[PDB]
Amino acid sequence: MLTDPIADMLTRIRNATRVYKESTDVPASRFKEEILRILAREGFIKGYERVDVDGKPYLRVYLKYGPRRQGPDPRPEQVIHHIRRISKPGRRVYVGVKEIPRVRRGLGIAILSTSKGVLTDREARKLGVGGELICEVW
Amino acid sequence: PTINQLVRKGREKVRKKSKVPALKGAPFRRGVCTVVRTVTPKKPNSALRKVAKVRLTSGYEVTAYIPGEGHNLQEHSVVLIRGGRVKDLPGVRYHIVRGVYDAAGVKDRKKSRSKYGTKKPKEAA
RNA sequence: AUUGAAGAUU
RNA sequence: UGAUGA
RNA sequence: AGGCGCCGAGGGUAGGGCCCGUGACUGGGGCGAAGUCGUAACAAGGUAGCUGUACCGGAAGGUGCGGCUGGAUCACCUCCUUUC
RNA sequence: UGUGGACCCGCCCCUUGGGGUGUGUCCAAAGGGCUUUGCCCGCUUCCGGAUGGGCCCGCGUCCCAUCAGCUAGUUGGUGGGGUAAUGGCCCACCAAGGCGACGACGGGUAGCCGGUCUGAGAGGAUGGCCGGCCACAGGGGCACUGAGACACGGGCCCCACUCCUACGGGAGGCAGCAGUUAGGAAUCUUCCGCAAUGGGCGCAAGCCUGACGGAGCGACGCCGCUUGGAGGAAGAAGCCCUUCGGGGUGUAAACUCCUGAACCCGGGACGAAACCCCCGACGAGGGGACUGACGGUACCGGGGUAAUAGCGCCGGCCAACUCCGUGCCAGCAGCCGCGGUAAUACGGAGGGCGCGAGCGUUACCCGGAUUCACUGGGCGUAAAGGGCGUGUAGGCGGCCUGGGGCGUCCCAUGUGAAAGACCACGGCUCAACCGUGGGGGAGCGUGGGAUACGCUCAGGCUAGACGGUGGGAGAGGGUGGUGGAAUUCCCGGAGUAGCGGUGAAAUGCGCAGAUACCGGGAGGAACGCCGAUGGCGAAGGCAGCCACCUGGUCCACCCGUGACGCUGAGGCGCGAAAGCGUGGGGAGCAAACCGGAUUAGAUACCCGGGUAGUCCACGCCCUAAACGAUGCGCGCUAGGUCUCUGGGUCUCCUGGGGGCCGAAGCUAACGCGU
Ligand SMILES: NC[C@@H]1O[C@H](O[C@H]2[C@@H](O)[C@H](O[C@@H]3[C@@H](O)[C@H](N)C[C@H](N)[C@H]3O[C@H]3O[C@H](CO)[C@@H](O)[C@H](O)[C@H]3N)O[C@@H]2CO)[C@H](N)[C@@H](O)[C@@H]1O
Ligand SMILES: [Mg+2]
Ligand SMILES: [Mg+2]
Ligand SMILES: [Mg+2]
Ligand SMILES: [Mg+2]
Repeated sequence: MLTDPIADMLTRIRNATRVYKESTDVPASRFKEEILRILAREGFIKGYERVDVDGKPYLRVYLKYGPRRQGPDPRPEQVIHHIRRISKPGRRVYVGVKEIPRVRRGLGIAILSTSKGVLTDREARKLGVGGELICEVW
Repeated sequence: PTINQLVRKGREKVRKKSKVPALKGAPFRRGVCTVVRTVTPKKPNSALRKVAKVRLTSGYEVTAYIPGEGHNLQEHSVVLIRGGRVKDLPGVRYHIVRGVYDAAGVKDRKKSRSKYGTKKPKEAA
């Protein structure tokens, strides 16, 4: 049935970038969108937009890389080095504000969902609230 | 295992076994001898190794090594036992403490004197 | 006696 | 079909 | 006061269940340089091996049935690779 | 006597038996001292406070499922009884219930915690001293008294022990301080004091206090200190090495000066100001006196002696090397391993490393061990995918909107005793030890708030799933029927001397005529070619042909339902071969077995026979190299080529199977790779 849609997205994304695709559809959900917004803003993706395919709502995700590279193996560095689900249907994961993780001494993000909406970790910390720890990303 | 699985069965504590029923934990036990046989080692080792059959305050009767140059033990000898396998002699897992009870210390012993149980000698000392 | 030394061999 | 211990 | 009664620690006889002991007789098992019989296995190990099962034999085993390749060598094959 | 309180009935407020009120009824007391008419210590009723407790409830609290069912006061009820008080706490009567895979019941083990040790942390381990709670006082019952006990030094009884006994009967209970004895590897003085603190009685003076404050024994632990300091040779002797030159112990000793642990003399504590008495007023406040176990100790001053070193280790891990001895011996040994005549590994010695009033050993706990993996592991060949399905509980659940706010998050607040821990500053000359102060803190309770995600309720969608219509391929299964080839036997023909079998043989069969050949018959079992690198099934597995009964599945159409999904502990079903039971069948094959060869032997390989069995029906068994040695579903991530089977606009395009090569990636490698 597809059991964790948000896992899915992270994975679709993880997969498309390692073969350096320009873009990936992922079937669209409001929540998925909210996570994408962060990705976009935090400068991990170029951007994203709604689209249809076979006339059902998707989300094209435009991915983003580094420059062509030095010697044998000219593959660009990845912008999204690591994108990992934390909370999962098997095991939900929640943090109080005092215990939100700091991803790769701040060079990374942790999307995290609160009752004040979906936020990066600094975002959440600032508005002094915690919630479901969605994924890390660096 | 899945996490549900760990919720269902959990992990299992690796709780493991003594090498030395000198029973009641006890760092030493008192026994009385029975045989003072000699034994051949195994492996690639050849020699005539000193051993006693010891009947213990544990209730237990077991074989123990008699370390050092030469002993003074026979049938009714009455001795303290300490644990320490021999390793060349499978089924020998306890040493006899030398210098306690009816086990003489090692006569003429200069170096690792504290094991072997031999008093500080007097020479130019 | 033989063997590096032994077991075995007279 | 066999070729003693280290 | 005294008496009788119920309850009641405990005890008895019958009946089961269960734990320790010791145990005549009895089954294998581990470990111990150079004892005995053969030679199953590892190379196609000299009958390819392993396997469940079933019978049989000092011993390893052997044989029956079915299965497996986790089998050597030679062929025909088609696949791949090779071009072109 | 009735301030009042108790109880019944009523009424009011309040809400489980909480307050209030009205009749009625019922219930108090003790005296003592005196600095004697006015005070002190007491007594009685009642309302409150304070402290201490009982009872109840949520959550948490070890091992075994090789313990799976348990339960008659059992579960509830109505009415009693009992208590300070709720309650099957107990009793009568009624009802038939309560509990359990979220682990009841049973077994094992165990006092629980504050803490402690360890760890980076999560965790593991633990509960000795100190503080808190519980339980017990030779073992087992039980009540009495009392505010309180069902009472360690109170009582009764039963039991086991010891003691006294005039044999009838009696006494007793160190898990209080010492101490004895036993067990054991092992654990202290039959000490000193009520001076302090605290406790009981007393108006007080006081008395009691093995609580306690000290001292004593034990390197058991922690901390502080000593066994000297500065000189002092190109460097004594001895000992050890030695290429015979020398090298080492070694500034180490000797020896010069200096200081002065111990020990001696002198002084000498704080800890103790209260109770009490006097003044005041028995108040506040002021004055006064008594009192030290530790102890002639600590500490201060004077004098003053060069005055203790041990244990472990030196193959690698692991810091530290040489000579003898020894010859797989004697021995070492945490693991790996040393020793067989040149041993840095044994024993000794010189020298060296390490620690030092200690050093080693053994036992035990955590560590390292991401080696039970939550943080943080794995299962193709290393240990590990269940033989396969079906689907029970359970776990998990697509897209949109709204309610609720259980999870989750936030603010406030209560709680989290002291000790300990951590930080500061203090007191013992330092430190150990101690004092004071500060700062953490999960968990839980209360109040308020948020609503993204999870949950739930209500609506909605069609991308998951299911269905409809139309088409397909298939050794998928079951039942009945039938076909030809071959083998065996039987009957007839013709026909003659061997056939068969092997490496070579022989056993065997043949003149009762076999082998080979032709014709007829019976029977059982298996299906050649097609046949594939092919297909079908969840697996096991499925192959002549025909009918019938029946399972799955693929494509197109985009028509219906509207998340109906995935997985699946247990259960149930299926499950090759061999084997079991009952009854059939029996051609060929063939364990066992009977022979022939072979061989050193041959309980085998080869050869001739042969029973079970192989076959059928029905019932069992439930195993396997039950294999892709690879659980099931879904999503995502280059391609090439071969192939089976659909559809299309038919070079090709597009589904669903089967293969190989191999992007990215993965893997210890081999490999794997829509
Ligand atoms: N170990 C389990 C089973 O034990 C058996 O092993 C036992 C005996 O069979 C085997 O015996 C061997 C013998 O096989 C070999 N052919 C001769 C040898 N002397 C024997 O040796 C044995 O016994 C001798 C006394 O003589 C002891 O010295 C020695 O420790 C032991 N290995 O030694 C084992 C006892 O030590 C199987 N042989 C063994 O392979 C199998 O695994
Ligand atoms: Mg050999
Ligand atoms: Mg040897
Ligand atoms: Mg592992
Ligand atoms: Mg394996």
